[PDB]
Amino acid sequence: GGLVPRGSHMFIMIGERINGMFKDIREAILNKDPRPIQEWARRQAEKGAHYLDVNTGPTADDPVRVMEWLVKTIQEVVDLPCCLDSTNPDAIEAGLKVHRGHAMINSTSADQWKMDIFFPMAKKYEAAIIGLTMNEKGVPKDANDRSQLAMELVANADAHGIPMTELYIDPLILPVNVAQEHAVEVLETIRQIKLMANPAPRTVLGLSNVSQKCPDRPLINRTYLVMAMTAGLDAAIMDVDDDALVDAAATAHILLNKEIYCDSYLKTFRQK
Amino acid sequence: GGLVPRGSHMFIMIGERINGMFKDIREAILNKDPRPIQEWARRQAEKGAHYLDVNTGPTADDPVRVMEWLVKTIQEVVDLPCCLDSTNPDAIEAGLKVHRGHAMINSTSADQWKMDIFFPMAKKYEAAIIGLTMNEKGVPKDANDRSQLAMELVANADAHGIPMTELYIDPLILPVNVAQEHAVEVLETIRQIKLMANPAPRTVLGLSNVSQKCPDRPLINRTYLVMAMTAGLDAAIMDVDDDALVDAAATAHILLNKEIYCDSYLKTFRQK
Ligand SMILES: Nc1nc2c(c(=O)[nH]1)N[C@@H](CNc1ccc(C(=O)N[C@@H](CCC(=O)O)C(=O)O)cc1)CN2
Ligand SMILES: Nc1nc2c(c(=O)[nH]1)N[C@@H](CNc1ccc(C(=O)N[C@@H](CCC(=O)O)C(=O)O)cc1)CN2
Repeated sequence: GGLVPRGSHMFIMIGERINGMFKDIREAILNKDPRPIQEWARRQAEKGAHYLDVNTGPTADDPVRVMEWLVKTIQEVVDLPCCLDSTNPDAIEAGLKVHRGHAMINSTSADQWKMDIFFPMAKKYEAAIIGLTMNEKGVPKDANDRSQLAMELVANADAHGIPMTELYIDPLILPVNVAQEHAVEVLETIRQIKLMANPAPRTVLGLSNVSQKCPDRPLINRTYLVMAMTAGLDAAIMDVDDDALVDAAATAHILLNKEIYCDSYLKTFRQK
Repeated sequence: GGLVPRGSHMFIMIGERINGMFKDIREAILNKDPRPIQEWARRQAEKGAHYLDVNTGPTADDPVRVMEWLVKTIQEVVDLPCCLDSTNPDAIEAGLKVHRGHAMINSTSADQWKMDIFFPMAKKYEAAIIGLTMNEKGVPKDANDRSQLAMELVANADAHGIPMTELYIDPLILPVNVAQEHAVEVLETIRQIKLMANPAPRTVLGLSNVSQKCPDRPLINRTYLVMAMTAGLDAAIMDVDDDALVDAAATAHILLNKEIYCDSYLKTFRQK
C-alpha cells in the first residue's frame, strides 16, 4: 500500500441504467415490453459493463415477478451477470433463482436482521454481495463511523463463510450539492476498508449519487470516480454510456499501474 | 486525515508556460523581445495562476542576466510572484534580488551541497522553496525511497529555520508511457509527505511531465492531477491555459471539501 494497490484486478463497471427510476424502464415493466430492457442491456454491454444493475423502481406490481422478468429478459440477449438491486429479499432470491452465472446482491445494510438474511443467500447462490455502511440509525457522517459499520459487515460476511473477494462494501456517496462533506469521508472510508483484512474486502459506490440533481453532472461524476479509484475503489454502479467517464476510469487504471500502458489503452480497457 | 485534508488552502496553480524549452520563449529571450513573455504572463494570470514558473531554457547567454530580465519583464505587467526555475543558484539569486514579493525557488535536490546553498537563500529572501526527491544517485523508484529523500529535505529545511508551509516537496513525476510504474509511487509519496510533520510540508509536481511525449496528453494530465490532489497535492506547475484541467482541479477541490460548494464553483475557483 497504501495508495499502491495490492492487486491489479480490472476495475468493475456495473451499468446503472436498467432501473425503474427511469421512465422508459418503468413503462417497459408496466407494459411488459422486453424491448427497452434488452436495448439497454445490449447498449451497456457494448460499452463494456461487467455487471448490469437491475432495479425494479417503484411499482404496485409483485416485485418478485418483476425482478424475475427483468433478469430473464436481460440475460436473454447478453451474456452478463446481474447486480440485483432491491431491498426486498424475495425479489432478490427470485432473481438469483433464474440467474445465469454468478450474480451480485445489492444489497444488505449493516442491520443485523438484514445481514442474517442476505449473507446466507449470497453464500447459497454463490453471488457477490454489496454491504452498505449504514443501519436504521442512519448513514454515518464520519469516515470512522462508516468504517465501524464496514468492520461489522466484514465480520458477518466472514462469519457466513463469504470470501472477502465476494464482499463489496459501499460507504454510500451522497450528492455534493447537498451533502458535500460526505464525499471526502467516503474516500477515506474506501482507503480504510482496503486495510481491514487480507485479502481485503472490495469496495463499490453508486457513483451517480455524487451529482444527483446537481448541474453539470458529467464533470462531477468523472472527477469523483478518479478520486475514488485513487482511494482504492474496486467497482462502481455507473453510467457506462458516458464515454468521458469511462475514459477517465481507464486513464486512472493505467496511472495506478494496474494495466500495462499502451497507446490504445482507452480501447483495451473497455474489452477487459 | 488520512485522505480528509487537515487544511483548506486553495490549490496553488503555477503556470508552466514561460519556459525556454518552448520556442517562442527561447526566441523572445534571444531577441530580447519582452512581448511574448508579457503576453504569456498576462494570459496565465487571466487563467488564474498563483505563480508563474520562470525557466530560461537552454541558452549560451548569461543565465543570471536572462533570469533577471524574465522576472522584471513578467512582473512589469502582472502582479504575480515567480517560481524561479533553474539549477543555477546565481541565476536563482539574481532573480530573487529583482523579484517583487515572495518568490518560489525551483529547486533544490536532496544533494547536501545543493541543500546547503539553496535553503539559506530561501530563508534570506523569504521565498518558498521546492525540494525534489532525488540526488546524484538518481531518482528513487519506490515511494519509500522517495520518502527517505523527502525526510532529508524536511530535516535540512527545518535546520535552516524554514517553516513547513514554505517547503514544497516534489517526488518527481515521469511520463506514463516510459515510466508508468512511477506514477502510483508518486501518489503514495505525496500521501506519506503529508504525514511527516505538523504542520506538514507542502507538495508540488511538474504535472505535465506525466504525459510528456505521450499521445492525448490532456486526458492524462487532468486524470493524474485529480489523483494527485486526492493523495494530498498542494500545488502544481501546470498548464493553466488548459480549461479542462483547471475544471478538473476545481471539481476535485470541491469534492475534497476545501471550498464550500456552489453552482458557480468553476468560476469561483479561478478567482481564488
Ligand atoms: N449499492 C448501491 N446501489 C445503488 C446506489 C448506491 O449508492 N449504492 N445508488 C443508485 C445507483 N444508481 C443510479 C442510477 C441513476 C441515477 C440518476 O442520477 N438518475 C437520473 C434519472 C433521470 C431520468 O429519470 O431521466 C436523475 O437525474 O435522477 C443515480 C443513481 C441505485 N443503486
Ligand atoms: N519542481 C519541478 N519543476 C519542473 C518540473 C518538475 O517536474 N518539477 N518539470 C518541468 C515542468 N514544466 C513543463 C513545461 C512544459 C512541458 C511540456 O510538455 N512541453 C512541451 C513543449 C512543446 C513545444 O515545444 O511546443 C512538450 O511537448 O515537450 C512539460 C513540463 C520543468 N519544471
